[PDB]
Amino acid sequence: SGIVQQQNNLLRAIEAQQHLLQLTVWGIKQLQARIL
Amino acid sequence: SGIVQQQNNLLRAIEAQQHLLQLTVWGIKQLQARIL
Amino acid sequence: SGIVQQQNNLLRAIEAQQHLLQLTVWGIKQLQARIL
Amino acid sequence: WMEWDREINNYTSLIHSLIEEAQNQQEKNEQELL
Amino acid sequence: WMEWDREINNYTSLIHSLIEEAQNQQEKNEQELL
Amino acid sequence: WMEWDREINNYTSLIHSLIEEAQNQQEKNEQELL
Repeated sequence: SGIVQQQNNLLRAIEAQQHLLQLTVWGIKQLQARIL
Repeated sequence: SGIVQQQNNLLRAIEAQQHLLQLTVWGIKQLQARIL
Repeated sequence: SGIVQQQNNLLRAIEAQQHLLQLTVWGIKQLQARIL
Repeated sequence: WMEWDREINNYTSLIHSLIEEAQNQQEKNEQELL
Repeated sequence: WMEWDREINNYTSLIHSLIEEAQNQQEKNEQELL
Repeated sequence: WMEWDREINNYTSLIHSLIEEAQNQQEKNEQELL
């Protein structure tokens, strides 16, 4: 049970880090366009 | 079996997020150099 | 045992990727301020 | 930057693929504990 | 950029939350192997 | 930016270390199911 539960916790952390990665990718393209 | 399989899936997601992180690090140094 | 051990390894990778994400977020705000 | 864009998109799809698959597996694993 | 900042902070707290919880679970799971 | 570079490199090596180790463990765990 504690293992299936840990995997939930890691899956959730991975998903939330994916959101953060799409936010930094966004931020970079905006700076890129402004720089152009 | 489903647990070893989930760990595969998370390891793979972590690896693919690592690629994305090296891509945003790259993008940032390029903007940094252009800004300099 | 090898499973609890893998989960350690992934948790640790997630934590270290979180550090990297806070570093790219930082880098982006610095470029943003310089751009402003 | 055009190659950058492309490798972003490729890895973003891989990732999305992998997360859906892990959500499905996560559900099965929770069921099969019972 | 103001919305960007805000979604960063929201996801950063979620993440931090999730990592603490996984450190606690990691400890329990290591104990319970014994 | 010079400190930024350095903390990037330190965490990037840690991560790479951790992923290799998890690929090895992943292999063992797949074997030992049998």
